[PDB]
Amino acid sequence: VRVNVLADALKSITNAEKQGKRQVMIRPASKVICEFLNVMMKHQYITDYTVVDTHRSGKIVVNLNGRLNKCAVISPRFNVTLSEFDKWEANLLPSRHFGALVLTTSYGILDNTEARAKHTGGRILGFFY
Amino acid sequence: TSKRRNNGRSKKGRGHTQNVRCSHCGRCVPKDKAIKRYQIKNIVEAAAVRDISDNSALTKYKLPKTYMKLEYCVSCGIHGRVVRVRSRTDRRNRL
Amino acid sequence: ARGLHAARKMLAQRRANKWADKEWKKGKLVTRYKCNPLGTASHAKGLVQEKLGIETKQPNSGIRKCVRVRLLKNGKKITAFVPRDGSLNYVNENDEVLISGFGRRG
Amino acid sequence: GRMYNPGRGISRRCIPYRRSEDLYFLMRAVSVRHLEKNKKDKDAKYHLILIESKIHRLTRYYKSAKVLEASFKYDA
RNA sequence: AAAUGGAUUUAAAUCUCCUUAUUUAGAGGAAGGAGAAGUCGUAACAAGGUUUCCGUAGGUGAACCUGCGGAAGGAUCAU
RNA sequence: AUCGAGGACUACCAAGAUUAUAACGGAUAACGAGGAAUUGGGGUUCGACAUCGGAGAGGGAGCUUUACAGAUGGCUACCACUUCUAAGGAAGGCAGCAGGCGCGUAAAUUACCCACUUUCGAAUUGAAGAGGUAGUGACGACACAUAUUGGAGGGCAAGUCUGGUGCCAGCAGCCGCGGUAAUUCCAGCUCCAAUAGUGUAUAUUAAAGUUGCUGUGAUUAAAACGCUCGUAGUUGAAUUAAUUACUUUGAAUAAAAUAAGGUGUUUAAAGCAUGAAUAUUCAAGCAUGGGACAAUGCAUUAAAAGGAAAUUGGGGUGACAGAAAAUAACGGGAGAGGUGAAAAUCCAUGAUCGCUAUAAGAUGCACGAGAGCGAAAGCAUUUUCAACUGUGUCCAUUAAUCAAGAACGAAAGUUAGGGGAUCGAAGACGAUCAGAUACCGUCGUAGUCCUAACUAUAAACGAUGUCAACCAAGGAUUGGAUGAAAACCUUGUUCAGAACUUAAAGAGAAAUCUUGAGUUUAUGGACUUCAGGGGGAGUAUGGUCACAAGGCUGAAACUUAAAGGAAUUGACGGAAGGGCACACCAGGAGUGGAGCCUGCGGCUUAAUUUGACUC
RNA sequence: UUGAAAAAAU
RNA sequence: UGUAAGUUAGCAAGAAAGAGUAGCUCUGGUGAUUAUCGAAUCAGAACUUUAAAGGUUAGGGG
Ligand SMILES: NC[C@@H]1O[C@H](O[C@H]2[C@@H](O)[C@H](O[C@@H]3[C@@H](O)[C@H](N)C[C@H](N)[C@H]3O[C@H]3O[C@H](CO)[C@@H](O)[C@H](O)[C@H]3N)O[C@@H]2CO)[C@H](N)[C@@H](O)[C@@H]1O
Repeated sequence: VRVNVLADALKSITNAEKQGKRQVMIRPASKVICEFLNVMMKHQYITDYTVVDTHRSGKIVVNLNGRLNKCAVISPRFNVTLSEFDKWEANLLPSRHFGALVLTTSYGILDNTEARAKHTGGRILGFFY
Repeated sequence: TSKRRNNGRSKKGRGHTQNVRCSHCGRCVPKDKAIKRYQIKNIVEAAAVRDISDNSALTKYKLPKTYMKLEYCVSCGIHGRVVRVRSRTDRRNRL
Repeated sequence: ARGLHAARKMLAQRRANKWADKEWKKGKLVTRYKCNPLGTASHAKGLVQEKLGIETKQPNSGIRKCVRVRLLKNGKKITAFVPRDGSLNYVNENDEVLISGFGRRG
Repeated sequence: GRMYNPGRGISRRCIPYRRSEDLYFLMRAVSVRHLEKNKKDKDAKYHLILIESKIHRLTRYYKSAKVLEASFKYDA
């Protein structure tokens, strides 16, 4: 069954950009799914999205412009200590200036670029090139 | 690996089909794996069809035809020249 | 078995799946101390009993001079390869001969 | 998809976009236990096992909802 | 307060039943492996000259043969 | 009772404690920690031995002194040892420092002194095989005079040097080199790597993405349970403007050591001669800022999650047909079965053949399909359950996968009845063959069929586990719903199902796959099982189930450089298709038969010289 | 219709 | 209280092996009728002795 709603959402976006689609639909829209797209919009990997109200966790339409390379979820969210960031950057990211991790912290959803500044850790949701 | 995509037979959604007996050697072969040919032949061959009409007690008698369905297996289906070995890219022909 | 709380299945799987290698398993079975004539020893001292010559395998030809040596710690019989050319003469009957493995491990 | 048969139907009711027993109906198990007259009906014996587990699945859940007292037990 | 008698405690040592590890058992019996040119056959790889193989049962110096069902990894994707 | 809490022990009372989150038991060549070897991150192996804690003084057992001993360089008894003896007796515990025997591949002097550090004492002094110096010391570490080891075919640096040996000696960790011209052997000359170093054998680590959380594979190389149900376990849709986990900080946290801050032991290995704040603490624990994600149970929905309340269904159970053979009567008088050819066999008691009747056994053609149903096995004559679709119906997370456990599970096989027509393991004849104990022909017990009870294996195959999201183009099919065309036929939209064609795209080692074998070095959706070179071998032993055959679980000793997968070329086929040749058909001449010329083999000889041996 | 075999290594 | 190999799964089995048993004085359990009445049976506790089936009957075992 649907174990991780975020996992099925991200693979839909990754597959859509590999086919050159202009906008894709994700039927469920949790809080983290919308929050994850907000992290990818500050980096300008997507232009904008929308949240159709269907009374059953309505769909999301993501507007993308050939910029997202690989957005993926991470299997059960590992506890990322602040000192452990360097372990994951060197593996999950292509280069020290390109990739962007996504983490969940008590102060809200944050990316690796800003969560280091906020001086906090927590679980990890995924990444995107 | 797989010389054929459908493994020679022609069954997809069923796990068993009743056996039939080959018409030449009498070898138990499945219904779909068998080679089915339908033969229509007049009992009187063309070399003798006009011989009957010269001396026939009837007036407008039309000679009937024999209706037999022959099923062969691969062992004597190929040996009987019913089917032959085809090219690798010519195997997919199904007409 | 990727789940965060499933750290017992993964560990138990590796404990089960580690026994199938031919190399490390030799390091946990009690056979080195039992069936290996050398045991865990580098060298084995023995006594000469018989002089024997083993012919080579199919592609090659010739007779390889060898000696059947009986150990002093286990008493087992092992065939030993006399090292050099014409060196079978140097060895004698009932003398201390050192036996130490071969190139291939064990 | 269905719990037991590998069929995947999606027929549903669609409650419109505006705002302006099940345990009892499964005790099918009684109707099958037809079994006495046809003891060799091995296909009905298998299908009865599926229905028996279906009831033993709502029992385990209804108890945690306190709908049924924890002394509930299904016997024919 | 010394020898010594007796009754308890902790009990060494030993005899009889009760499991783990190491050994003697002859040639003994039944297996397996290795070693250029040793016998008998043609079983397999071409349609290998009876298509091959799987499960099961029987037979037979030997591969193996035959019965029931299955498979194409068949020699047919086909009338 | 003990200094002290307590089943520590005693008397009474109740039956309670652990257990799949691995209880109880078994092995270690197991003293634990600080740490050591090696690491890109992650990890693997070792740790008796510097320091801390634990235990022991040949083996337990019992006690003395004392503040602390179950003390053993204290005592006693027993078991096993050793020493002197006047033959009556006596003491001893080197797992303390040296040293002796044995054990082994394996390990130093039967030296001197309390000077450095420290401890004990009747206390400034006396004692210490603790401690220090000296001695052996190629385990190792640092600076450094000017000499060996192994090799010179590839991995790997180096000889297209000369003598011998002639698949024999031999070298070779691996591939191999040697059967009279050795780049590899035994030797003579030369230089290649390292240098107080260098070969050898064993073990640890990296390579090994060959143990895989980071990080593997499961169609064909090894490997998806035959399928389904199911407990433990793991994983569980969205939504809200009291603990625990998570996360940020601190406190305390043995030294040695890890990386070092400083410091010219001449550098360095060293050493700490200001003592780096030195950071260390994985696992746990204490206090604290935050609650996004999370686990625990006392109020929103209505998930292309699930479950419950007009059709389709060779889905499961129970209660018409003539073929082959037999029997009966009738016609006919000589063959009939069978094979490439025959024979054994049946027939003058009338066979084979033809019409008509009778009874049981079995079967279910044509319709019959890359069509349908079923979890799998499977399901084919007519006259209880599963699924799809329709649905402004109900519940609200009831969900997915699943060790243990259980149901169903082709054919053969077992047991007892009924039946026993056709075919037919064993078997008997007849052929073929060198033999044939087989293929071919004839006969025939078990079986093939039904019932009841077992067995639980198959190429149980799509060699492809189950659930879930995305996924290019096209024809066609089965069952529904909705429109037009007025149950069937043509067409549009849409849901479910078995499949198919193309791909210049994606994957793969390739064949191939596309309703994945795609979304994977740009590696993580959730779960279960299996595999680690080939043999030994699914064998032995052990356990368990079965009336039995057998099934499920199931190694090692030893042996070996390959075994195996997909495609290319060639060759081969008692495989096919297309052509050709005095190859053959229709023939002529012949050779082979006779005498003789000549060549060859053989015999002979002093020599009867030798090359050639199917075209 | 019948039709079996070709000593080990270079 | 405990009881092996083997096995036709029924048996082997009273397998083998070990503990208790006396006398006297007591206590409790097992019922009928509404406190009385009746039965031999089992268990437990003190105290004593010449330490208890053995006068008779009465398996040797592997
Ligand atoms: N390896 C065990 C088994 O050996 C079986 O067969 C074994 C023997 O029967 C077989 O023997 C072969 C023989 O078949 C062949 N026709 C003649 C050959 N000379 C024999 O060879 C055998 O024996 C000779 C005797 O000197 C040895 O020199 C030679 O090394 C050895 N292989 O060789 C095998 C090993 O000795 C089967 N191959 C198989 O079941 C299995 O491999």
